Amino acid sequence: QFNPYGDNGGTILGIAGEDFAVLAGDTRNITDYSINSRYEPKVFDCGDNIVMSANGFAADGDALVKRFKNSVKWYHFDHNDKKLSINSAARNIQHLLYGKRFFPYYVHTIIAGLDEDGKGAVYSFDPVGSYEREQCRAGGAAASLIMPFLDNQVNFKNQYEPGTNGKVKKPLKYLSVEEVIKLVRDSFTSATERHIQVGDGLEILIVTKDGVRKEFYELKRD
Amino acid sequence: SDPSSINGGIVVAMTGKDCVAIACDLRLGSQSLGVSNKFEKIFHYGHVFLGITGLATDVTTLNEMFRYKTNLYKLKEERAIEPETFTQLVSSSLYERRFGPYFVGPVVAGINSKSGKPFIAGFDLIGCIDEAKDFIVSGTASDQLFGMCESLYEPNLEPEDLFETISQALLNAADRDALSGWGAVVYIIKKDEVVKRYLKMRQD
Amino acid sequence: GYDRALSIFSPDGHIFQVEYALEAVKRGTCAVGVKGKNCVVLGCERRSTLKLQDTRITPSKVSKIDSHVVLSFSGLNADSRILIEKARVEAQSHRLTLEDPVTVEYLTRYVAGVQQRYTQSGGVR
Amino acid sequence: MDIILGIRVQDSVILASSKAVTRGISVLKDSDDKTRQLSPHTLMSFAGEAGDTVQFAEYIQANIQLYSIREDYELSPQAVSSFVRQELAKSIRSRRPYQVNVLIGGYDKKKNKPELYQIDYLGTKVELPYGAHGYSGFYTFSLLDHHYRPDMTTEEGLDLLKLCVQELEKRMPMDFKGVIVKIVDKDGIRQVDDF
Amino acid sequence: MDIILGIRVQDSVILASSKAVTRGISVLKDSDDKTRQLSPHTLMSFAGEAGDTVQFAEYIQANIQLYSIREDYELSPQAVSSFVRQELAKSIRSRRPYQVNVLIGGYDKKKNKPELYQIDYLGTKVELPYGAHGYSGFYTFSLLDHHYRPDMTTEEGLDLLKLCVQELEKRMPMDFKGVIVKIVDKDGIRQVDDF
Amino acid sequence: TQQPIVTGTSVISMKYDNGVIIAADNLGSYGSLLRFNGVERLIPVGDNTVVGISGDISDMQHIERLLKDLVTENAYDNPLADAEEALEPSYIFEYLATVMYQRRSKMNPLWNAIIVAGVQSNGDQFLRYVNLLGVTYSSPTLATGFGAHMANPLLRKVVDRESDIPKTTVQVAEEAIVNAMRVLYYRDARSSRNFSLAIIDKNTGLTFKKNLQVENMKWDFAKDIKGYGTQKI
Amino acid sequence: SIMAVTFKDGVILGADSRTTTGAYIANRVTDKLTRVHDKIWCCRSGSAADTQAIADIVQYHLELYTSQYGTPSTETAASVFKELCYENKDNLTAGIIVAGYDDKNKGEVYTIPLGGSVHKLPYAIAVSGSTFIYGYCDKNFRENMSKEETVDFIKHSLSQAIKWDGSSGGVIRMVVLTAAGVERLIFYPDEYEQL
Amino acid sequence: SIMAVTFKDGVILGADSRTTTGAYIANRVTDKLTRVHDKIWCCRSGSAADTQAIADIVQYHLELYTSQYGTPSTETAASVFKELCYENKDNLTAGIIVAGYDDKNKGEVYTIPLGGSVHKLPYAIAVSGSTFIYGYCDKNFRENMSKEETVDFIKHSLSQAIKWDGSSGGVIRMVVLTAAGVERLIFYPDEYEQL
Amino acid sequence: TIVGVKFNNGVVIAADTRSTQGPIVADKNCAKLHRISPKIWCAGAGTAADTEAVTQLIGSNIELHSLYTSREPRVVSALQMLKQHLFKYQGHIGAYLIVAGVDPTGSHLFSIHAHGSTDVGYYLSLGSGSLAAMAVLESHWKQDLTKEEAIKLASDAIQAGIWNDLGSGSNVDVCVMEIGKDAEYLRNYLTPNVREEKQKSYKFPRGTTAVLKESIVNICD
Amino acid sequence: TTLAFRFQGGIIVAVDSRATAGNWVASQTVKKVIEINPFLLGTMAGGAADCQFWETWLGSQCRLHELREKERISVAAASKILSNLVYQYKGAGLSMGTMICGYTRKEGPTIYYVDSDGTRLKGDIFCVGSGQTFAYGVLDSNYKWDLSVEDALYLGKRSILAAAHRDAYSGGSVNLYHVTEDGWIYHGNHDVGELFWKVKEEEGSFNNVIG
Ligand SMILES: [Cl-]
Ligand SMILES: [Cl-]
Ligand SMILES: [Mg+2]
Ligand SMILES: [Mg+2]
Ligand SMILES: [Mg+2]
Repeated sequence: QFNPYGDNGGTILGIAGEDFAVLAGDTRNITDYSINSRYEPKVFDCGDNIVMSANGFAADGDALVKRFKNSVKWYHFDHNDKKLSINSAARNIQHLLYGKRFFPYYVHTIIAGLDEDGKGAVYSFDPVGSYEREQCRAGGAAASLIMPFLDNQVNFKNQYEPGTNGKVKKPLKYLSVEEVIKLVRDSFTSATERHIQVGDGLEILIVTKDGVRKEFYELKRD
Repeated sequence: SDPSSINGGIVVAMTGKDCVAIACDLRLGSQSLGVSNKFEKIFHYGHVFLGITGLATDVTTLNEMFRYKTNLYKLKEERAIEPETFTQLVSSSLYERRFGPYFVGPVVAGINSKSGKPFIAGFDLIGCIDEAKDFIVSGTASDQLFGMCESLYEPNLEPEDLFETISQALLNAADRDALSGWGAVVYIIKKDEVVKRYLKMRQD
Repeated sequence: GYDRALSIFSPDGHIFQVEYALEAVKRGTCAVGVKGKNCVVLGCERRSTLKLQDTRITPSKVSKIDSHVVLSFSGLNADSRILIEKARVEAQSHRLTLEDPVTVEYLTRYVAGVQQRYTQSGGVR
Repeated sequence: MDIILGIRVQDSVILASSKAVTRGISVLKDSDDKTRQLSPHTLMSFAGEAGDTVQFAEYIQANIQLYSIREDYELSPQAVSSFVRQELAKSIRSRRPYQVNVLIGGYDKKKNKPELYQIDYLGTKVELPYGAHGYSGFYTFSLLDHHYRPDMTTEEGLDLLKLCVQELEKRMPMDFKGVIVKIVDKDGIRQVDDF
Repeated sequence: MDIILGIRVQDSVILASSKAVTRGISVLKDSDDKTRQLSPHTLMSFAGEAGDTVQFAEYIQANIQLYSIREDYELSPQAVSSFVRQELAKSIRSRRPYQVNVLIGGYDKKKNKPELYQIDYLGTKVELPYGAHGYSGFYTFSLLDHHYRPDMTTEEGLDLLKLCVQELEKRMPMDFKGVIVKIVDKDGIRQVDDF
Repeated sequence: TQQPIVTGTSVISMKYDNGVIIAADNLGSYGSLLRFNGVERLIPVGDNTVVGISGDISDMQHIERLLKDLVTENAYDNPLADAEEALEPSYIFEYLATVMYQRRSKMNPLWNAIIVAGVQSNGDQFLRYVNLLGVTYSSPTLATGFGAHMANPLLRKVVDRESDIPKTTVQVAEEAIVNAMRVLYYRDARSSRNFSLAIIDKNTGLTFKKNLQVENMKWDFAKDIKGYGTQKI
Repeated sequence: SIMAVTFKDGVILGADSRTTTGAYIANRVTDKLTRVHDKIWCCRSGSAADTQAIADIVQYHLELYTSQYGTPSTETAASVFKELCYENKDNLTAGIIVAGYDDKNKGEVYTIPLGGSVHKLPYAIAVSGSTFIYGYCDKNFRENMSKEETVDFIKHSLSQAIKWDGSSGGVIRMVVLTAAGVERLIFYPDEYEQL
Repeated sequence: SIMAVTFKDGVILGADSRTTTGAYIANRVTDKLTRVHDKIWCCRSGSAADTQAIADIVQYHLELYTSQYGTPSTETAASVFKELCYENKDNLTAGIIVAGYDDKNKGEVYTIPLGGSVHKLPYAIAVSGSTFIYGYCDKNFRENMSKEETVDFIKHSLSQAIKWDGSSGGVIRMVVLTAAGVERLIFYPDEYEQL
Repeated sequence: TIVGVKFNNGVVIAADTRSTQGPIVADKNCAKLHRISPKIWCAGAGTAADTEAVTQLIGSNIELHSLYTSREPRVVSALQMLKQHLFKYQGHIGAYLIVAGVDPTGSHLFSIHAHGSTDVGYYLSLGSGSLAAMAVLESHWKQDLTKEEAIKLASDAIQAGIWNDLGSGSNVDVCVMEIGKDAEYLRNYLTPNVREEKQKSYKFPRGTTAVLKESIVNICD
Repeated sequence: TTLAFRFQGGIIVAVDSRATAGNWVASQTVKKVIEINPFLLGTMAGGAADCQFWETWLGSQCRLHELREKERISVAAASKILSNLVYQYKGAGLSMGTMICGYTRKEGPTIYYVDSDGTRLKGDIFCVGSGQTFAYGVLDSNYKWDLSVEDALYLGKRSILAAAHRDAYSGGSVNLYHVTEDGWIYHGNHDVGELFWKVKEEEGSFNNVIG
């Protein structure tokens, strides 16, 4: 019987700073034990300082990004070129996803940008459109490898203040863009070593008030 | 009805400078229900430490079995078994049940009393040996532990540092697994002393 | 289906079909409503040109919509039955979904809505 | 939704309906009333698939209340039961059938006679001196075939019902958390406050 | 065979076991004792597949009674629990496994300490201050986590058990027809006559 | 929902400095490996695009007609149909990609793997893949079915990354493709000796080669192989 | 595709060189012609594992037979093949053609198909999934043919089968069994394709 | 077994006369050669019901075509067959060979196999379960053959298919399409068996 | 990815060093090259426990056979013993092996399927990377290869698997068995996948982890 | 784990914040209380998307009622809008366990249980989710109608904590709400990690856990 779904592998990672946000993804596209492409981007500038990635089944991911980019275009037409706030984009994507509740998009969706106070924002969605704003989220094949590391190094979970008998927690604080990109690069090199579907290349899209900048880094090709 | 993920739990082992560390969570559950917060998964036969994740009845049974086999080894050989030899014994004993296997993920940790060389190894349920310089992981949060270990680990850590690394590797992995946690124990193993520390972690 | 726009605007900005409907009402037997301090009374005229009538079975001029609301009318008797039926159905529909009987204002607003819809729907007077 | 009983005595109909609502391994409620008043002298008890029961009961209630207003007349219990049967008989060859079983207890003011109707989810209607749905009938039908007498009073009928409930509380595996009892006579519908 | 509870207090172990035996839709018995005395200071409660439960319990009882005669010595609760676990651990890879879950409550006369062991049908043994098998744990463990205190007396432990049984009688779908309670202390095994 | 009856095997392609190469054998495989010959699985659309199709032949012939239909439609009321407003590989691919995905979403897929090989108006090489699930990806080397497993590894030795494309000549790329086709003949039971190869070059246009045969095959060593282990004769 | 043809001087055994897993050619230079004795050979079709296991056992039986009773008949070799195939038909998927030369009986051909039956024929041919053809150009085969004729006949027959198969392919291997001895022939695609 | 062969003067269509339900021959004198137009005929394989329904619809389309646009090409007839077979492939199991004669194009042969694809060939043969052979004696068939040659070629090919296939049997029917007109040939078993 | 390549005076076998459970890499440097006998080596694919166990059992029985016969063991003996064992278990022991060696008869290269079938070849490949490896072998293999040519061809075939197959990766292991010489086992012959320097050090300040209790474990008698 | 119970001081609503995919803990920061309007609250249990989407849609339907009737919707009416919606989708695979909790002058403090099978129940106490049994054990044992607001808030918090501990699929943090005549009041987010040890120390409970 025809199976309409497939797994194109890949893994994505969103991190929100004070006055910036990053959305990273590997550039490897796979089916089973074959490599389709060593460089197939799945992190996209959608306009209005919103970056998006729909990781999982590439066909459903391409379809959703295409439909959201189109949603941004028609928001401009219908509301006098008003800027689509990240919170408004997030609600719109819930409706796109829940629209196909009984034939879902097999993707884990992450969008990144700045909120209306200029502070770094990351929203993560399930396949059927439940979403929530977080300072930190990994998605796709190697999410289980990356996410506990981010809990430890971003949110300082299970770290206590030396000498305080484990009574005083290590204080939360915003990381610089330089410190965040280090954690992203180390997150992906680590995931590349231990997950066969992760490797080839890492593409990071950084979102500030100045706009959307790109950085590319090689990963192991085995 | 997947035996390896009914009771849940995790083991991780790491090598340092002239030392090894092995750690486990204390949870035993019946799927969603937490039953015991005092279920240790690390046993020692002389100076050789064995962690076992998987079906708890087989964890208990294999402990009782390897105690039996190492007790007889010591009486006949007139010396405590070494990690390298014990690894081969675990492998032999698991593959003997090839077509009716124990649903377990055992981890060997210890220092060779002669050479002083730190040693760790892991096995699948039918006894394929994974010998590793860096670290070994097992259990329901193995994916989580692989991610933590592969990023946190660096070679030739001192005992006091290695403790922090393995502790943080386990705690943060267990907190992202529903069937792991409810307390943790870390064994720091030097050539001729072994410290055992109970970690404070979230009880959910 | 029959689509023709029967209720349309005239050069002077009047809708004649709606205004000719008011003429049908003016022809109808008189109906009066007086509300007191702790009651409302509905008085209704019955033309006396009809003798040998069976007052037992003849449709009464005042209709219960629910146990607490009543509707009287002036105009085409046959037309009144369609509004009363729709109103009675909406009264039971409100109880079923809101778990409360209609307010008098709500039942009025519904009936008025039906009357309005028939002033800018094709094929209907 | 498990136990619904009915006894027709000389001058009234008695409906007993279990109070327990169980979802998974927890008893959510112990005071649930599995009955709707269709008209002042007609009561319907119901049991079956969750949601469907109340949705069906309220739908019937609305249609009978609509008929009462339109005709300024109370539909006979026989007429109400025939309407309810036809709705269930439509349901069974629907895309998604109503899985609801009902007892209709009514006093016919024209005949001055109490009437009890038993209709299953297929639309299988039957008029009975006493009735039940599901597993409750397994223990009460034979108990009633012995103790039931046609000229019984309401007090006699309540004592015979107590004997049925006691037998159910002894031999049935579930705790149905007792029964709400409602009497339907010439004066209308009243609830027995203590049982 | 459904509800088996155990609480280890300061100086004793309390086992509470449901009295109901249900086959199909009828409750065959309401006075069933789901326990066997293994030795004068060791009691085992059991629940699971019909037949297997009693057959397993009596088999264990015979083997411990045999050891007692042979050595003129009472095997420790730890030793009895280890023996029972090994029998269940054999069973699970048998042609037809015993589907039996057990609590072993004992007073160790050497240590002067009460001990409670929980073993499931797979041979999964655990030592606990309080334990249960099947769906019992889901309601009672939250209560015990909250009200249980390690230096409690037997009276305190019985009151805490009443609170568990009351919660089960409220939120459980089946009527388990109350519990038989047995205390295991230094003086041996006695049954609480009224609960 | 359907099951493919008669199918075409792997389509292989790669980019070189001045264009792209695409090739496909001329065989239609039946049910239990049974063979049939005479099937062209390379569809030239205009003089700047070749479409290589694998999978169900019936669905391939439907797609062939859509592409012929598309060219006709583009010419309608288009003075610049043979110039600026001529069909591009990117347009043809996106049409096909759209069709494949909406067919899979209606649960009535076209049981094919498609590679669109062409040169854009600005001279940029175009190579992209779409299949019955509507999954799309691009790479310096693209192959379908067996080709993905056996041809890609050989082609990736010539062009492992984007930076290798300018260094790769048409002589090198054609050799690599022709060698890869022989390997597929050796090891694929649904392959044939006869194949078609198409070159789209920005400078020299589209070159279409038909009735090509696999040559310089190694079989001589087979005489030395006797039995399955212990047999000496 | 495998066939064995009896001619004037003896018998010839021919086959293709292709082994497949799904559509992947595992071996393109397979030797499907197997020696069970000096002048008793067989063609293997079906499971590679099953045919090898059987061919190895038959070779053992004929080696032991030769030690005790001297050179065995082709009929004896066929009987041993059948016995293994028939008795283990449930667990086996092997189709075998047995060809041998005696100085008394000259060339003989026996086929053991999937059933585990034995048939003695002048020639035999199997294509696709161990499928023996009864006719296969009966007017194209005559009794007492020549070596070159026989080689030409088998070469043509197998080439046609490889043209329409996919299972069959690679080189054509032949073994000629005569009084003179054993000859091994091989035909590469470029020779046999142009026919 | 059905085949169509193009020759110098036109095209000849050939088929067997056997229809089977399981192993029972429902019709032993079946006419598998069907007229969709004066000089456009087809050979039917697969479902008898499906092929008849399709052949009847195609005949309707070509009759309507002829009324409006005059005599249709063999290619047009093939296209109509394909359209029905391709669009209804899910619900259909029909394999068709289309043979037609034009004064412009002479003899043409088109095959629509189970897929619903169209192929134009010099000749086509389908045997067993609508299985079309690709080579089928490629050196036995030459272009611009004589009528006697072509009748002999098809007679031999079909007779060999009937020898090994149980699905095929009875008489051999042929239809000769040329400028001269339509000729119907029949060959009885006694003639064609001795080949 | 495992390959066998025959040359003038011997045979060479090579393998990758990646072990996987599902999509996770369990071992980044595991050894898939097994010693059945000093000059008979085995490459294993499929169930890792099965390939190790079947290689050690036959290796043990071959050693005992060698002692009994007072002869260097033959590859055909290892082949015959392996195939009969694997056939007995009807593919339930998931071992796919390339068996190569030198013995008094000469140099031999064989493959064994889990169901008990064996083949003979000048070049062979097995595992998930077999098609990637076989493509390189079919492109570059020639008759009368030298040892240096054979090692290069074998390591190139493994490299094809490492890069293009997700099941294969890390380093390349080679074993060279030449007639009249000791078999040379080149563990980590190539290491083209070295982890790059980490951007940051995740060494924690001591006392970072909260500790409930400490105790000294007695491991002595 | 979600609970809502009625007492002298109004309604207490307490929920956990854990979301899981199989054994994977997806999030510990999920908001399982939708705020609908200042006198209406909705809990969330079952499919995260199903609850979040349809309860956000219920807030829109409730806003429209108040625009049209110039009056806040009754808990009864609001609960029936949601129950009537899910009944339309019955058999399609929607998974929802939820409580609509609010105060209106005409109804008083009201709690309605609504699920995806179409069940709509009015009650004083409800517990919904995988951890409902653990919550019920604590609530039922210490529930009094005449509980003080401070004690009621603690009991709700304590009951979620009990469920968070024993249930594998419940945890993260506790979110507390109090509903009165003046509307709902947020009583903060309590991380289970810190809360557990405080409760154990102060209450002297959780003796099963290694001190
Ligand atoms: Cl073979
Ligand atoms: Cl017919
Ligand atoms: Mg990798
Ligand atoms: Mg946890
Ligand atoms: Mg247990």
